[PDB]
Amino acid sequence: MFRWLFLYWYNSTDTPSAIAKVNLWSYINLRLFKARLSSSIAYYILGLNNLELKKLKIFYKNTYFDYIYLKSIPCLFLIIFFTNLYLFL
Amino acid sequence: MISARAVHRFLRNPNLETGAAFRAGTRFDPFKNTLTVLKDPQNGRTLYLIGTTNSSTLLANRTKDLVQKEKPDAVFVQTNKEWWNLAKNIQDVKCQQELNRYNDLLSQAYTLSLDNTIRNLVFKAKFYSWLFVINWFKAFPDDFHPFIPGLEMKFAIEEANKQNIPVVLGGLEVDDVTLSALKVEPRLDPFSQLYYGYRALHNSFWRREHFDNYATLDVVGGEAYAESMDRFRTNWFVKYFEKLAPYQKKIIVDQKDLDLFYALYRDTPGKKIVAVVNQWHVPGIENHWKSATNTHEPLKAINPIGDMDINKYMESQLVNDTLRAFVSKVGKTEPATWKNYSTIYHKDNYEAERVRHVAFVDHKDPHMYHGLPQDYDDNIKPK
Amino acid sequence: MISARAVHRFLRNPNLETGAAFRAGTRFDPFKNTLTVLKDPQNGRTLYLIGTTNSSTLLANRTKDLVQKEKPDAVFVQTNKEWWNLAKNIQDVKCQQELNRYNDLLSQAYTLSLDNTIRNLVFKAKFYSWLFVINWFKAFPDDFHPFIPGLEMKFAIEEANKQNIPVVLGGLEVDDVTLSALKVEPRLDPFSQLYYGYRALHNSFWRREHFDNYATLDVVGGEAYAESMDRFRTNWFVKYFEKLAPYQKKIIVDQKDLDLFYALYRDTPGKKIVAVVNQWHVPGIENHWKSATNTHEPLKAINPIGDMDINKYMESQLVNDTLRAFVSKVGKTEPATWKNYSTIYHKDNYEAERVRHVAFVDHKDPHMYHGLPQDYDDNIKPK
Amino acid sequence: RKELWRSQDALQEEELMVNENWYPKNTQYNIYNQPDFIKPKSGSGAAADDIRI
Amino acid sequence: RKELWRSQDALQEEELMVNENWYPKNTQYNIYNQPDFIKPKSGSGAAADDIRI
Amino acid sequence: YNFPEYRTGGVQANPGITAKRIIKCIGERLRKYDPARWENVPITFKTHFRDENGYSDVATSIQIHDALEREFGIDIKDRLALVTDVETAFYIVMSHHDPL
Amino acid sequence: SIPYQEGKYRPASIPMVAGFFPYNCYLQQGKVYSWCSCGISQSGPWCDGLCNSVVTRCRPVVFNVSQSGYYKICNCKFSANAPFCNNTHRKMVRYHHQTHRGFYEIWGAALFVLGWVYMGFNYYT
Amino acid sequence: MSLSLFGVKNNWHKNGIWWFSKILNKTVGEERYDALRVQRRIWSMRFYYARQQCLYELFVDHPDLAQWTGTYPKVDSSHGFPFYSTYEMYRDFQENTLNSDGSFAQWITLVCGIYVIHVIYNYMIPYYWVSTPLKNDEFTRLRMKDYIASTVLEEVYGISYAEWGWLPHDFAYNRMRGLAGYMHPDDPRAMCTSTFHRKHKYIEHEVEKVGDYHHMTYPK
Ligand SMILES: CCCCCCCCCCCCCCCCCC(=O)OC[C@H](COP(=O)([O-])OCC(O)COP(=O)([O-])OC[C@@H](COC(=O)CCCCCCCCCCCCCCCCC)OC(=O)CCCCCCCCCCCCCCCCC)OC(=O)CCCCCCCCCCCCCCCCC
Ligand SMILES: CCCCCCCCCCCCCCCCCC(=O)OC[C@H](COP(=O)([O-])OCC(O)COP(=O)([O-])OC[C@@H](COC(=O)CCCCCCCCCCCCCCCCC)OC(=O)CCCCCCCCCCCCCCCCC)OC(=O)CCCCCCCCCCCCCCCCC
Ligand SMILES: CCCCCCCCCCCCCCCCCC(=O)OC[C@H](COP(=O)([O-])OCC(O)COP(=O)([O-])OC[C@@H](COC(=O)CCCCCCCCCCCCCCCCC)OC(=O)CCCCCCCCCCCCCCCCC)OC(=O)CCCCCCCCCCCCCCCCC
Ligand SMILES: CCCCCCCCCCCCCCCCCC(=O)OC[C@H](COP(=O)([O-])OCC(O)COP(=O)([O-])OC[C@@H](COC(=O)CCCCCCCCCCCCCCCCC)OC(=O)CCCCCCCCCCCCCCCCC)OC(=O)CCCCCCCCCCCCCCCCC
Ligand SMILES: CCCCCCCCCCCCCCCCCC(=O)OC[C@H](COP(=O)([O-])OCC(O)COP(=O)([O-])OC[C@@H](COC(=O)CCCCCCCCCCCCCCCCC)OC(=O)CCCCCCCCCCCCCCCCC)OC(=O)CCCCCCCCCCCCCCCCC
Ligand SMILES: CCCCCCCCCCCCCCCCCC(=O)OC[C@H](COP(=O)([O-])OCC[N+](C)(C)C)OC(=O)CCCCCCCCCCCCCCCCC
Ligand SMILES: CCCCCCCCCCCCCCCCCC(=O)OC[C@H](COP(=O)([O-])OCC[N+](C)(C)C)OC(=O)CCCCCCCCCCCCCCCCC
Ligand code: FES
Ligand code: FES
Repeated sequence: MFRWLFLYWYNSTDTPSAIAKVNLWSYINLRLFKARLSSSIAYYILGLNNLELKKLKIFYKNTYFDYIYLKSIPCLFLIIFFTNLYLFL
Repeated sequence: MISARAVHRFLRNPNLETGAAFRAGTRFDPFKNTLTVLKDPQNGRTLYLIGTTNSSTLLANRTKDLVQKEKPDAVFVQTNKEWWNLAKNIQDVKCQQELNRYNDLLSQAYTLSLDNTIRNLVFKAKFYSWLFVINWFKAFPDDFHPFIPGLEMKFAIEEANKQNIPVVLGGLEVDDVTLSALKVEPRLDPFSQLYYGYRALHNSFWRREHFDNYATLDVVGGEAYAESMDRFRTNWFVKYFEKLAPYQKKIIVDQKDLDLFYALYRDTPGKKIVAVVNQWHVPGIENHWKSATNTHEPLKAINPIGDMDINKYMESQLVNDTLRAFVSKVGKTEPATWKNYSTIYHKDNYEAERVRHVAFVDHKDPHMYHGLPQDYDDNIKPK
Repeated sequence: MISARAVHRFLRNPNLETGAAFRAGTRFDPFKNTLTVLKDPQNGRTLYLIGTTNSSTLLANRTKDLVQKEKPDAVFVQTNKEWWNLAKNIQDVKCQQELNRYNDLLSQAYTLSLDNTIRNLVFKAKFYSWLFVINWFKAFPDDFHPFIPGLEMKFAIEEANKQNIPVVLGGLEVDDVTLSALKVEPRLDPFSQLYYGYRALHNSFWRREHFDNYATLDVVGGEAYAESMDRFRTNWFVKYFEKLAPYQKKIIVDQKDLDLFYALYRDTPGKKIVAVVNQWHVPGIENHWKSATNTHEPLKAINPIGDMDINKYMESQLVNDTLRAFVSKVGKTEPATWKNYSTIYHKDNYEAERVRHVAFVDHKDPHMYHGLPQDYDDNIKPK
Repeated sequence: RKELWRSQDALQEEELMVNENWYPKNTQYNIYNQPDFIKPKSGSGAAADDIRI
Repeated sequence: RKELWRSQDALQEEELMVNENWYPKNTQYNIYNQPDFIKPKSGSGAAADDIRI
Repeated sequence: YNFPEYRTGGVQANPGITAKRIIKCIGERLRKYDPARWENVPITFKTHFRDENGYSDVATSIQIHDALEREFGIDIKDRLALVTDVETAFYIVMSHHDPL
Repeated sequence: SIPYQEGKYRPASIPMVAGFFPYNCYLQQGKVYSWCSCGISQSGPWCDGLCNSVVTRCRPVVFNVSQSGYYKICNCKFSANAPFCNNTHRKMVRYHHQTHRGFYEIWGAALFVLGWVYMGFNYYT
Repeated sequence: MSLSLFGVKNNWHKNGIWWFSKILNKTVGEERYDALRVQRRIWSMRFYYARQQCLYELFVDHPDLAQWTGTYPKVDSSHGFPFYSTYEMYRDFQENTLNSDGSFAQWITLVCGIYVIHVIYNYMIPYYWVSTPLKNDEFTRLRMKDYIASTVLEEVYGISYAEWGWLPHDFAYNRMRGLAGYMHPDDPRAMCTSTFHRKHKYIEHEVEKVGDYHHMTYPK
């Protein structure tokens, strides 16, 4: 269970060389699912002493329809106002 | 001189990369968030300033117990005679939940007495439309009524009357003086108010903070939200009101807290004072009191460059230069790049542009070899 | 740090009530007005800066004698090779009027070499129209030609050649670099120049100064005017040029004197330098030299209120108060007015408004009797 | 209010003027020859449109 | 010129920043808690037509 | 008159001066853009312009980019990197070949 | 890079002639500009980095301007007042016309165009 | 103020990078122009960074779909460890485009597509409008649907520049021939065609004046 490749590969104790001593290979220890990065952008930039990872998160993914409708009310009111202005013009 | 100290600040730990379990701060503190103690050594006076949202029985009984214990020389309450009469007539109510049923009845304290002249009628129309719009933007529930005094102030007044202590009424949030100031202010219109209210949240930070505060209010409830009300949250609400209506916010907050400070400082009967006021006025009153008394907490000056590890940066640069020189001398060549660690901001990896630290003016420039392996001796030391 | 000292100042004795025979200054000083000596102790260098209007035989021979006596290590002259060739070809002339008879021939030094591209042709047109307009505004005669180098610079160059001293030519007032700067500057039009030049004299002070300077020029002549040229007059002329065309004034004066200072400070061969330059560039070069050398004359800070006799004012007020109290006690009455001396700025002599210094807050205010005879005892002393 | 109102800026300016070494500081030149004068930043841009006087 | 040109104001600002106690001074609040901070004059008139933000 | 230095890489040679200039310009731009958020907040080298959860504000970052580019006479490549903190601003300024 | 030679610029190697007339470019005050010396820059008069990829001792000229405005930046890369044009492109063109093969090329193009001119003149016969 | 319309400067170079842009900046005020420029940059970069976040999420979650779309691997391997879902780029969409190496091919394709769309609109869709006898205005509707197809400019335009191929005498002969051919009044093609009642621009040998004939139909 790792999020970062450097942390995952820094110290591996379940490598084939060590596992062959016991000759047991559990299915739950697949390298395919062993590590997986987050879904947010993360890029390295040169820091004072070494590369540092900066995360770029722009928008959330858990908004709900009540909030969206509350944010959209002004757009609907503006549409109605402009249409009424055209009709009265 | 002017003691221009931070006030109405809502940004918590701007120097910390908070997230997950590493929070910026704890907003939950029912007693400290609304209890403040101020001292005036010159006159030997003590003030217990309480910021009440009028929607917490816990805080109401805490204030009652504090008044009973302290036995103040005088009590100041931000209410009016009409509301006091209504509250005293109301009897046998001990919980804010029950008291909230009387909010509409107690809302009659907002007399807003004015004549029906032409100018006053136009002002009434504009003011009521703007009040409806601002209440729409507030979107507070019935449980949370910060501007309607309730159980806490009722208990304070009752205890003062029982102990025969002078009681000074400061008026509601919108009293006669505030209404006169609003009338003097001409910039008030429902349409412009709607425009500015829906244009105020101009940043994702502001939108997220607004959503967080209001979702917390809805989920937790009026009483729990009042208990968890924090200084930073109150400052954020003050700034949100500023953005919604700076001209009205000025009168309703800055001038109101200045008047309250005047009342509590210049015309206070006794030495011990217990003041109960709307919470968002506490920051301004506290700042004014501290500035007048010259009792501000001593804060050490912060150097804007004090948190930069210039030593670490220079040491890293020196180490990288030494490593490059050593590698170049070992390999009988020169460095491919002068970047300590590769980064993709400059497209040096796949473009002709390079990063080489070799600059000199003429053939006799002593700094000609700086950045090159020729600047180091056989022992890998600078020459 | 920036040495922001006074420069291009032309106002003489603003703190003196001058008039009639009590003048503000003495403009006539043939030698001091044009001879300046500067020193750089760090480099052990001496500079003799001369401001020449090129229209004074007296100053020309004075500069010749100064060069002969000093034997400078290097000489800088604000002229060009074409003018030097023309002057050296012109021989056996010892009079400034005689040389002025060649002024048209010497005007050929303004080569202003440029191609005839479309852009350069549009430039040439605008520049020559603006030059005609600015010459019209100058309205200088043939006798006074400050921008045409003449006998003084000719003698300086000839003496330098005789003594085998390096000679550095800085170009005419409008040389190649100045013309390039003017071309870069787009704000140049004869119509706008006329408008701004006839709208520049916006104050009676400016109009009177312009009239005085030009009437003096007309009455005395070119040579006498050059001899009487003063630092204040030169500063006034610089400011007048600024008002006429600030955008062109920048290039003509500030940038040119900065370049001249660069030449005289960074690329001067010897320790002793004799520089001959247009007079209006002397103030800027001197200011830059002094700022760079940290050799400004030590001035004493002047308090803005140091010349006010507050003691005299307070003593007069006290004496008048005592006299009023004494007179009131003698007459068994009160003063009619509290004005020390009657003045008609306030119409108190023939209107209801009075001047009485009696103010107090309440019946128990100790300042109730201040300003009244009741505040003094029988001995005429305050109580 | 019963007391004549003066802004906090005005009160601070009066307090500073009470000092015996007070002098105007929003000047481009050290006209008063004060040794502690610091050249204020010039509010002129590259276009230099406002230089005209 | 052969040397990269810098304004005299920029050079003065760099010289001031060389000081170890430098801090921005054109602020309406003493955010840096400097004991020598002086409240700058507020650039707002009676109309207060520029207070909206 | 003060003659500008002949050497070019002054900003790189004086990291402290560059950091102070970045702090000053960022503070001025933030106070002009969002006064209610940064008037009472000091700006230091460790300050970051992200919310408590780490999300960044593109408007604020672009305002900082404009302030930095105007101050240093350079052109920031927005698409390549985003300035979410003074550390990133310093990194970009130092990376740029010819800032002044 | 190299600084600005005050009218005394001699390119280290022979640069590519990017053009025969200058670029009228608006330069900002105080901004550092890296004029291209080799002459193959893909970013215009300013350095693009191709000097590092082409075999040449010509390095970009890093300069600054104390007053913003329009300047004629040299494109022939032979101006002694680099990075500023000094009408050396006209002399370059004149030398090209003076050369034997350059004369032939210029006048061959001229006569090719004169062919169109003559066809237009004689279109009606 | 001055006659420097084409030389107006700006305090900051980015507030108009051309002469006309600087003129507009001067006209509108540099403060408002700078504010608008900053706001436009903010909008563009907000959109760009939202798109980049979406692309990064797509690449990390569904690498095959990202490769199909042509998105580059959005993760950075500066730390030195290669990613576990890297793939070769499929750049056909972004290379066979009007903005890329296939610009000329896609220009030809766009021209052919527009021509085919016009051909469809004129010839294919209208064919299905009428498929049975019509009681009312059958001929009118048939001619309405046929006019758009039979009067296309490709085979109608050109007579206005007939001198490019028709010599004076040949021009007069072809003029009379065309008048005879298009004499039929019921011809929308003749209606849309350029008139034959004109003289050769270079030189006319037969007709001295246009409209001075001995027969309303024959040009001579
Ligand atoms: C029928 C007509 C009438 C009826 C209409 C309908 C009904 C009426 C109402 C309609 C409107 C409702 C509005 C509701 C409120 C707003 C939304 C809200 O609150 O939601 C909360 C929610 C949470 O936000 P938050 O986290 O709180 O804060 C957001 C931040 O502020 C940061 O966010 P932001 O604010 O910067 O928002 C970003 C926005 C910014 O917009 C702007 O441009 C700036 C804002 C507007 C500025 C003003 C505009 C101009 C104003 C007028 C000026 C003219 C002059 C006026 C003069 C007046 C005076 C005269 O830019 C975008 O839209 C970006 C698009 C997304 C990236 C595009 C990716 C394309 C490629 C596909 C990649 C992925 C593929 C996946 C796999 C499939 C394919 C293989 O908001 C968002 O989700 C914001 C981000 C939105 C973009 C991402 C999600 C979109 C889908 C992405 C997946 C891929 C598909 C992309 C499709 C689009 C392609 C272009
Ligand atoms: C002309 C033919 C008819 C049709 C047209 C009518 C005229 C045009 C109307 C156009 C609509 C816009 C009106 C704008 C002005 C509005 C002013 C306002 O709202 O302030 C109210 C003003 C403010 O009072 P408050 O703040 O509520 O405090 C009341 C307390 O009692 C505290 O009071 P207090 O006891 O302390 O003492 C103060 C009180 C003391 O007052 C009293 O209580 C006095 C009681 C009676 C004894 C004294 C009688 C002396 C009257 C002599 C009138 C001379 C003829 C002038 C004719 C001019 C027009 C041709 O005085 C006031 O407070 C000011 C009262 C000012 C008059 C209010 C009526 C305004 C409309 C009439 C026209 C005047 C406006 C300009 C028109 C021209 C330009 C458009 O007073 C009232 O509340 C008035 C209440 C009575 C309303 C009805 C008015 C009388 C009926 C006749 C007019 C309507 C026509 C009816 C018949 C035909 C069917 C429609
Ligand atoms: C003929 C075919 C068409 C024309 C072809 C082209 C022209 C050919 C002829 C001219 C060729 C030569 C061109 C000029 C070469 C350069 C000459 C030269 O050296 O002059 C520069 C001159 C040097 O003289 P200077 O040393 O002062 O000695 C003064 C002497 O008086 C000695 O003075 P000067 O003898 O040196 O006089 C200089 C004057 C020599 O040139 C001339 O005299 C001009 C000759 C040609 C024109 C003649 C016109 C005659 C008009 C009357 C006759 C009747 C006309 C009837 C017309 C009817 C139809 C309208 O220069 C100019 O003005 C050149 C103008 C060339 C353009 C001509 C066309 C102008 C058209 C204007 C149209 C009207 C305005 C626009 C429309 C308005 C209505 C809508 O000044 C400068 O070096 C300026 C330096 C820049 C800064 C100046 C700052 C001034 C303000 C501060 C003053 C205080 C200073 C500090 C205190 C004192 C010192 C410490
Ligand atoms: C309500 C309104 C409705 C309007 C509807 C539409 C109107 C009609 C459509 C108009 C289409 C406009 C096309 C041009 C776009 C310009 C883009 C632009 O403004 O970018 C800003 C761009 C850069 O802006 P910036 O960064 O601020 O830089 C400003 C600097 O000043 C930059 O200065 P610089 O010196 O650094 O560089 C400027 C210039 C400097 O160099 C040049 O001057 C280039 C050309 C000469 C070079 C060689 C000089 C040596 C001697 C040559 C001798 C032979 C010349 C004659 C050749 C044979 C005869 C043709 O260099 C070039 O531009 C190089 C171009 C070289 C190819 C030009 C060949 C043109 C052939 C066609 C000639 C037609 C003549 C017709 C008859 C004319 C008389 C009645 O600046 C310019 O382009 C400046 C000129 C702007 C012109 C505006 C448009 C005027 C109308 C042009 C019509 C062209 C003919 C008709 C075309 C077909 C459709 C009608
Ligand atoms: C009904 C028929 C109409 C036919 C005409 C065409 C259609 C109508 C056009 C209407 C035009 C309206 C006016 C526009 C100009 C407004 C003012 C202005 O700024 O221009 C003046 C012009 C502006 O100079 P600047 O902008 O400072 O120069 C660039 C800088 O030096 C900085 O240099 P840089 O190296 O940094 O370069 C910057 C670069 C950066 O920008 C660019 O890249 C520029 C690209 C576009 C260049 C212009 C393209 C052409 C289209 C614009 C309109 C001009 C057409 C000219 C050719 C017409 C041919 C038929 O721009 C340039 O290179 C600019 C070069 C072009 C110079 C302007 C030439 C035109 C002057 C105005 C008069 C035109 C009269 C036409 C006939 C009118 C008949 C009623 O300054 C003058 O030369 C002042 C005098 C102008 C002439 C009047 C005085 C004549 C002498 C007195 C005679 C007696 C009075 C008679 C009555 C009045 C007669 C007019
Ligand atoms: C009834 C009978 C009537 C008989 C009448 C007969 C009239 C004959 C008239 C002949 C005139 C020829 C003039 C040549 C002048 C050359 C000057 C010179 O040396 O150049 C120095 C100058 C200076 O040049 P430069 O010095 O910069 O470089 C060239 C130098 N060389 C050549 C040494 C390398 O040249 C020029 O600037 C150009 C001059 C004109 C060149 C004309 C070339 C014509 C080529 C024709 C090719 C064949 C087709 C001919 C027919 C069609 C023509 C359209
Ligand atoms: C971004 C710039 C936009 C510029 C504006 C123009 C382009 C707009 C977008 C493309 C569509 C253009 C359609 C034009 C014709 C519409 C009407 C029509 O089809 O009938 C007229 C004509 C047909 O005329 P007709 O013969 O049917 O005549 C009708 C009238 N009667 C019956 C009386 C004769 O259309 C054609 O002939 C089409 C021929 C195919 C090629 C068309 C090329 C158009 C020009 C080049 C466009 C390039 C766009 C590039 C975009 C991407 C790069 C920027
Ligand atoms: S000098 Fe031409 S690319 Fe660097
Ligand atoms: S382009 Fe004019 S000299 Fe090189």
